[PDB]
Amino acid sequence: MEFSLTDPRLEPHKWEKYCVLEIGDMLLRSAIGQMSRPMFLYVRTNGTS
Amino acid sequence: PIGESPKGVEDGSIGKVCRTLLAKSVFNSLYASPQLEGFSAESRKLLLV
Amino acid sequence: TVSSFQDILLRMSKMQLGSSSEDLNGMITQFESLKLYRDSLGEAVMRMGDLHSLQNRNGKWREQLGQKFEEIRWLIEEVRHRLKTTENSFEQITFMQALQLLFEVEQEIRTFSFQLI
Amino acid sequence: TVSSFQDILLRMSKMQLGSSSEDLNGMITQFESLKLYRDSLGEAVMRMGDLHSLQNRNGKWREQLGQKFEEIRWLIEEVRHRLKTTENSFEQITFMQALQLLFEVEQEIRTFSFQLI
Repeated sequence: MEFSLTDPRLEPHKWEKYCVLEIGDMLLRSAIGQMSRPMFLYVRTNGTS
Repeated sequence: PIGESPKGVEDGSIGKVCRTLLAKSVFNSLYASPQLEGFSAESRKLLLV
Repeated sequence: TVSSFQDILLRMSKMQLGSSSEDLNGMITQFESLKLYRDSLGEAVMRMGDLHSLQNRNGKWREQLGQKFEEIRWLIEEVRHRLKTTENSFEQITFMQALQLLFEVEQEIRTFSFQLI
Repeated sequence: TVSSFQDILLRMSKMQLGSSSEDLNGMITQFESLKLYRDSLGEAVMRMGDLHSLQNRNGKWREQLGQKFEEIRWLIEEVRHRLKTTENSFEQITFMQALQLLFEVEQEIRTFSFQLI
């Protein structure tokens, strides 16, 4: 399970073995204002060696 | 010459070259496969020609 | 965001000198117009806090002024009463000047009170 | 007017320290407080507020929000279509980056527009 900020279903063919959840919003501190951008979680199953 | 762009080629300095070589080595480490070595061998032969 | 704008414009600049399309010209002009509008709106929305700060600081004077009027009228009436029952010329002269000065001061304070609103 | 202030204060001090009363000290203190209040008002006189910056360009400034909204989704649809149609790798990356930038800027401008009003 990994944190992410990029929105899926904009380039959906890249993510074929993942499950994506929307888990919250993030407050980005900038020079001016507040730009809350949602936050996503990627879940996948593996087994290596 | 380190890059390509529409309508011509691009140029850079030594730092770009070293960073590109390091990135290529890292991606070689991250994406190992026999196709890589086979392609490398025959591409080396063609490049020598 | 500014870095993203400059990267985008630099990348789009190189598709024009290797091709030909007015659509990308209009598109680039539209991005630059949008950038100008956004960074103009920047300081416009930044300046809003100072207006509220000035409005907040303007409210205290309204409530000190009422107390000032109360003090003025009380001291006027008590000074007049003190003047009524004195038997010394020094006292009378000082009280004459006192009444005149506070009449002038009260007039000026009322004028400023009307001006402030 | 000022010389009246110092003259009254000096005369009342001479009157008081020769013979003391409750109200006498009361007027001395009230006078002194008024004295400083007038001085502070005079210090506030030559500054006032900055009304010149309070009446900046704001007449036509309010109506361009709908104007920007007019081309927002127009350009976003144009970018979507041109990204769909294209075949190169340079153009695809440039258009994707532009789309993400435009989403961010549109949120940003809507958020500030909602907050300001």
